[PDB]
Amino acid sequence: NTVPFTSAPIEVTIGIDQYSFNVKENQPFHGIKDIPIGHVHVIHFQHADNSSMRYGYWFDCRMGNFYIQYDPKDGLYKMMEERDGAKFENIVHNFKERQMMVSYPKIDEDDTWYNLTEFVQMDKIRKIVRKDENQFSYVDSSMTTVQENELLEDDPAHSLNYTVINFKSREAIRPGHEMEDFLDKSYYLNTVMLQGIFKNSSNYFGELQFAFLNAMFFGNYGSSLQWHAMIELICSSATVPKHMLDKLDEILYYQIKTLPEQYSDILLNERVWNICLYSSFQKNSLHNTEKIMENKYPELLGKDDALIYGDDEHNPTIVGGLYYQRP
Amino acid sequence: SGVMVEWLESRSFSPIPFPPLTYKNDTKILVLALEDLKDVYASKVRLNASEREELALIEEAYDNPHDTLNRIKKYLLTQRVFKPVDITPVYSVDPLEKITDAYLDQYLWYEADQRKLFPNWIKPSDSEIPPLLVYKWTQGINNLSEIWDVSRGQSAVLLETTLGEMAEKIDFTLLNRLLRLIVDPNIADYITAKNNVVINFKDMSHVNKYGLIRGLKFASFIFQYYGLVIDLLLLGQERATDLAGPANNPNEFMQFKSKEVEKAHPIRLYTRYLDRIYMLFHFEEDEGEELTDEYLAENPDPNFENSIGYNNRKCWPKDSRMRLIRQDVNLGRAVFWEIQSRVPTSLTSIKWENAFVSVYSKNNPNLLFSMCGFEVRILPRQRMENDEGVWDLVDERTKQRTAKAYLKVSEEEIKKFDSRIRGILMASGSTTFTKVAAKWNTSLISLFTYFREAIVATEPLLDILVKGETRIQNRVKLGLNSKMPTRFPPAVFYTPKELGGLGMISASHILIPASDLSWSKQTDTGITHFRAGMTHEDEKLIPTIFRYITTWENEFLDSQRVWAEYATKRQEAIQQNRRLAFEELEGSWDRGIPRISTLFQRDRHTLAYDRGHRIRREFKQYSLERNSPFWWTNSHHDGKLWNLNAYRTDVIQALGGIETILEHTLFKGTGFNSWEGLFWQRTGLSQIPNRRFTLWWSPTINRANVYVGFLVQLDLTGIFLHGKIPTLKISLIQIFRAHLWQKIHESIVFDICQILDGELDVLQIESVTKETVHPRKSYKMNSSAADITMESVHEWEVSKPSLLHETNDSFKGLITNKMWFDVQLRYGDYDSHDISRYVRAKFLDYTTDNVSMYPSPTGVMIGIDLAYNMYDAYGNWFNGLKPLIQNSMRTIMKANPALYVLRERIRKGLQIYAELFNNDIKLFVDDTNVYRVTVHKTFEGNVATKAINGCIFTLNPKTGHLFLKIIHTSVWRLSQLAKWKTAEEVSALVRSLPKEEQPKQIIVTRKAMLDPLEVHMLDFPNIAIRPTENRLPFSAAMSIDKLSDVVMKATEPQMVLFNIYDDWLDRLSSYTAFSRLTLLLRALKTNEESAKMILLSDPTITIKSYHLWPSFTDEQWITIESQMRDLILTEYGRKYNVNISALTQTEIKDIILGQNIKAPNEWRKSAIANTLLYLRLKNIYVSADDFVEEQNVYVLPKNLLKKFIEISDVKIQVAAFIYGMSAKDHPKVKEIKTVVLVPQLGHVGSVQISNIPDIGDLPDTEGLELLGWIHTQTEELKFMAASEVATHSKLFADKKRDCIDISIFSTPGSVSLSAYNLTDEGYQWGEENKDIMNVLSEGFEPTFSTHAQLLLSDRITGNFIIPSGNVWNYTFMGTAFNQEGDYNFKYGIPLEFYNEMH
Repeated sequence: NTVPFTSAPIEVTIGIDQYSFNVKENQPFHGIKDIPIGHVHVIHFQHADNSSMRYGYWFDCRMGNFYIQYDPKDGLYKMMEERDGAKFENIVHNFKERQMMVSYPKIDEDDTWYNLTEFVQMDKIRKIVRKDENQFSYVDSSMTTVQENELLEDDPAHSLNYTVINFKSREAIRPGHEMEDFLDKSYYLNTVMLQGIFKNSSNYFGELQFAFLNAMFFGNYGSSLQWHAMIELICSSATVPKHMLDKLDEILYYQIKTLPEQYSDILLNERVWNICLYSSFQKNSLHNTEKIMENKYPELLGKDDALIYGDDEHNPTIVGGLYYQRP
Repeated sequence: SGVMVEWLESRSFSPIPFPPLTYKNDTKILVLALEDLKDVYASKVRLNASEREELALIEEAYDNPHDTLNRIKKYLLTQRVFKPVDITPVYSVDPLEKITDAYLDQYLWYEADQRKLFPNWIKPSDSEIPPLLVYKWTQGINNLSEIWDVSRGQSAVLLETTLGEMAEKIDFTLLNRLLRLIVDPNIADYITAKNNVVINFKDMSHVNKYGLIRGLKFASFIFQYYGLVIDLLLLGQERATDLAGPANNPNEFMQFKSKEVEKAHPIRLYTRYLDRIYMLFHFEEDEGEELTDEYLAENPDPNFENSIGYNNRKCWPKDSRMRLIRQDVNLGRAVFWEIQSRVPTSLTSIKWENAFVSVYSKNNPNLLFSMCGFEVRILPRQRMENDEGVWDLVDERTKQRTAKAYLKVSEEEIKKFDSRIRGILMASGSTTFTKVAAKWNTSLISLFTYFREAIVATEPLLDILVKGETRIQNRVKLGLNSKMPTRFPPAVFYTPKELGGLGMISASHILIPASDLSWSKQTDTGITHFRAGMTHEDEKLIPTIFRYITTWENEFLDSQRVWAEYATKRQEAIQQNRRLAFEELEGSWDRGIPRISTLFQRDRHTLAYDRGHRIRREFKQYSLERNSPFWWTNSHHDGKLWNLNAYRTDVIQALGGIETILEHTLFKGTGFNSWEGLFWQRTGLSQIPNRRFTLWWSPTINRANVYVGFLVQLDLTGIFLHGKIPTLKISLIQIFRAHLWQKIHESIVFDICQILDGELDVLQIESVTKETVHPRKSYKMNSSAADITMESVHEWEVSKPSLLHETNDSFKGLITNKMWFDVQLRYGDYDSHDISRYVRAKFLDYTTDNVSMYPSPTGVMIGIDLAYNMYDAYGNWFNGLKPLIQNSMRTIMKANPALYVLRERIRKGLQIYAELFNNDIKLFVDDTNVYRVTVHKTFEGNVATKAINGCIFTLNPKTGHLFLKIIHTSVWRLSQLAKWKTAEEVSALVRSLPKEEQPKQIIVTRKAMLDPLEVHMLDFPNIAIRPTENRLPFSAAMSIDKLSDVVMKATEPQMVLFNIYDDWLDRLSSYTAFSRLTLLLRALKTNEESAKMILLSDPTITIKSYHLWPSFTDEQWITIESQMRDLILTEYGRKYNVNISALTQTEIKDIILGQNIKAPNEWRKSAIANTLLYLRLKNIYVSADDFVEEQNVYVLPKNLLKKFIEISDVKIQVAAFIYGMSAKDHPKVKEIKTVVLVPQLGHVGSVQISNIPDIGDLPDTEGLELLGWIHTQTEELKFMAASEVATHSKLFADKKRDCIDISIFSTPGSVSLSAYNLTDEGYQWGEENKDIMNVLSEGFEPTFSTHAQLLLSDRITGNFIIPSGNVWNYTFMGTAFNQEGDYNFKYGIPLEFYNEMH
């Protein structure tokens, strides 16, 4: 399937799924073709200009015929749906036929985009990012989350309606179980979240994967927050469905693997990663993720330089003692 | 092989035994070995599995020292087959094996050192760090008699070469025979056995048939011993014996017994570092010519080419390197050819290629050599027929400079340094900027602390430093922007880490521009500025490392001075029967090599047994993959040899101080006014990730001066981006998310309107109109419009335009019915953030703007700089407007909710007491004493704890109430469970109060309470939980007896409540009441005992059942308060050695800079002070030693000690007798069944003690065996004092002799025990001496005492017999007392020192 571009007015780096390429100014680029049909996809832009944020559109090829057209008034590329199949079905071949359209590659050995999106569903995307008129979803670097806006009209479509996760909240902590529920988050995970909201492991994972991708592609603060929170919730729970645990190490591994170096200190949360990997209940269940993290980001995790120049809260208070020693 | 036998015989060497079962020093040797092994892991936080496994193994060993020694000796005795060794050259040996190897290594070095196995010439030596060796050697050459004379055609020759492949070719059968001469042969067999093992290079596994594996922990010992064989071959037995000196009395390095033997041989001097030999020869003319001929025979040089291939020192100018005169050249080869011949190619390979021979002569005025990475050139003062890195060589006889030594860094070490640097840049990543700068600093410091003055003289190394520094900076710049900056503020590189800088240390000429020295401040009154003014170069210069490191010469000269001073001070203290005191040497603490400080460290006693420590450290390169660059000094042995703290201070000053530095940063955008430092294994090695670093410095990095030609405006904001600076754009996008720019503008405008509506009548305002404005107007940075339009009851008389704080605008010239306001927002950089100059320019531009449409000519433009949190306004004014706006702007800047969000967002990006007495009802919660314990460290270490009642201390600071909840013992991952229990209880208290009385704040003394207490307080959203910075002494609440008593007695959970303030509020205000309270409490913390003397010391002024404190007058209160007030500081003076200083308070800050020393009869107070001596029991230290079944442990029971200290005194010694009967079936075991209080005379120093008591009449006296006496003392020592000894003869020399002395040390808070077994020679000496009152007396010697096993039990109780009279203390009745009396006895209850009668 194919996504035509009416034109390429301005110099821009274009990304589709895990791939990226540049288009110069008024180079004859008329879109992408041979897009594998099965997946949700994302097409994202950063202008070479440097005035622009990172922005992009999530879509499903099956739900429509989608095209990109630059908007001078807005000053950015916009996705649109061609309602009439024949007219749209017309635009290619002039562009395929005249070439001028680049081909999505044929997949690497790792089947990467699938591993990143395996649980992501467009209909779920469309409930997080609410713009009911369109069959595709626009996300950019500046979008806040419903959680953040509440804890403080703007367009409701400019808010990311992720599932609200708050570890010190009534929802998370049962009255009369304060210590138990805070130290072991299994009630919040299993009853409140998995059984109550997501209904499925697959839904929970899908949100987690979507949050990561928004965090990576757009450098969206709220998304990174959510992604880490969804990881933390599982790792900080002593009781987790077995099939989720198996799945998690793989999910995280591909995310970390695919992450380019430049976006790492922006995305990654030092505290959460060190907790999950080295002290959480499920630390052992992330063998592969730990290995790759240690390799790609050792400094974040404490791997090794000399002193140039030259507490007890977690221990009991000592009243007095009997001590045998030299002096 | 036999050169060694003749030598060892001539030395009468005593072979090292297999370690005895009861070896005296076993536990020390073992701990040193294990500590070495642990040290690898001290720095690192997360250890992978092998590391993690190996550590487990060490800890086992350490945990069971006795079993390990068994474990260890079994292997040495029996284990001859071993695991494979991995290499990478670094060798990894099995961890269980290493322990034995390391134990072996420590034992051998200690024993060899004791037995003087290694002569003075063998190096590296524990005596000196390498640079000091090089100094000693050059001096030593200087002092050779007639060395520099060349009157009679004499020559001096210095041969320097390597013993090639010494380690590699070792033969094991030879080695074993050789080891057997000096060691046990079970040990000789282990060692060689242990070298014969499989070596796994990763894939190949091969067997080590010959050659020494330098990775083995004891390889250093083999290497030096095998070296000695070669030394003997080079030197021959006689000359070796001359150098070493006689075995009974040996010769210090390079010293001789007489001038005559010094001149007896051509070989004046010899040294080996380790692989490298140095030999200094003297020849008279024939002795030289003669030798040259023998050589020229076998190797004749028909055509005079012997000059080609003659190694020379190219690093010196051609005049200062050796001159290739044919004779001198030939003599050189001759000494080489002679020396080469003395050593079999089997033992080593000696080659001309790797040797340097320097000849001093009538034609060569310079003597050259290279040692420990220094290149050295000696020029005698006579021959002087170039001011850098010079040592003055002083003749010891004449006290005058006879030569100069010149230093440079060797080419080979300059390349090493250059590679380190290139490697930093080279290393893979993705490396954080801070990390790169740390690596640079470590390389720099490592080089500078070692070479010091040699660097200044070495020009190529100076240039390499400069290139390196630039390269380091340039890597940071590329990380910041693909494009290289036009200019870059040195502040980002050289600002210290504490302030968010890279903390680079400079070795370059770095000029600080004047434009980087400007800063500003916004005050309530106005905006005020600093700009720099005139300075001399070097006020303009980034400080450099050079001047912060004392030269080796200065260190060495000063060391000679201070160590001589100590010897002298040591002389006199002994002369006055005194032990030398620390203070006496204070102010030479940080001088000398080793530092004088080393004498008074705690581990000093054990370090005594650490021998081979310099060679051991140098050898880590073979057994550890990553090692310290400070391998050449050891702080335990050497002390700290450099201090760079001053550099940090000087850089900050050079950069314009804190205010100027922070102006380059986003600090002002946080909203903080004041700086106090809180960015966020025990220690922090923390580094800033680049994201935060870049945001922090953005104002100085992201500006037009630094980057040009790529200016854009960031969407949805007024921010300008001067380049594609990684991570900055996103950081800012996140900070301004959800259209914050737009919202701030609208929110500020809204606030202004509301305030204006309040002032309609007072300012004659008809109406205030909020214009609705284009959505993006807040960030059109080229044009504007009115945000608020204003109108007029009648008319306004208005000024020409002036700034919001200009003060006499005059209103005459003008009149208009209509005023507007424009609110402008900007985000400034370092280059531009003058909001004042900005609003003026904007106002003037826009109002004459033919595209900006304002309603009228009149108006006021308000400006806020979002980055710098500053504001100002410019425009037309009418009476009473300006003060309204001023107050208004002032309030909105603090309170405005949108700005609050901006600040919070900024603080997150960066990863960032008067109040207390206000109306809000606030509480303090301390849980320090909630779960609390008592401790029983065994000698071994599975260290149990017992849990005793605790308390939640909740208090109303304003009003002094106290809700103490007693955490009964029933209740008990435990210390954590403490927190959740506390939180639960506090929230339960709070539930009980009705909302009127509920606190608006709860302050937790300790941070770990914050999370539990939030969680328990979710139902109370209005209550803030705040942590604190202060240290608050509530923990000391349990030094208050009324309190301690309630909790400790308490048999169940309860809430007991008090008023800690005790009605002071009656007169006093709350603020003060705290202040007493704090005072009262900190003191107790400081000395539970010194404090309580101050409140039981005047019994008549006393405390009612209602209150916890005496019922004091107000002045004496002012007096009582007065005394403590210093004491806090004394503890400060005593612990930090600071006498008096500037009056800055101490509740929140531990320390600050000095160091100027500016500015030039009913007492029977005791009987109190002895009331409080049960305190001293809270902590007991029993001195300990390794068990032996044959040497036997005595046991003491509790009560006996309980009273004993109960009846003891605080200044005067007290004594008794202990009766012991061995337990049945336990011949070795001894129990202290009875203690006998006896009539005595006691002195602080000494005592007079009554004679062995006859128990004979008193009943039940039967079956009991006396074991001894036990006595208190106020000075700790490791030995029985001279007075103790005198009293030991006096009653044991006969008949029994044997009975032990138990000495107790009483120092506030703790009691320290020790038992000694007196020697006969002791026994004899005292018997020579009576009436001793001193610890130290002429001829007194500590050796006399031995340790005897001691213990201490709850498991028994004992019985005490007093004199029948009931009197034991004759201090106040000296005349009544007769030492030689017959006295009778009875079962009874003893009586305190100050029982009324005594």
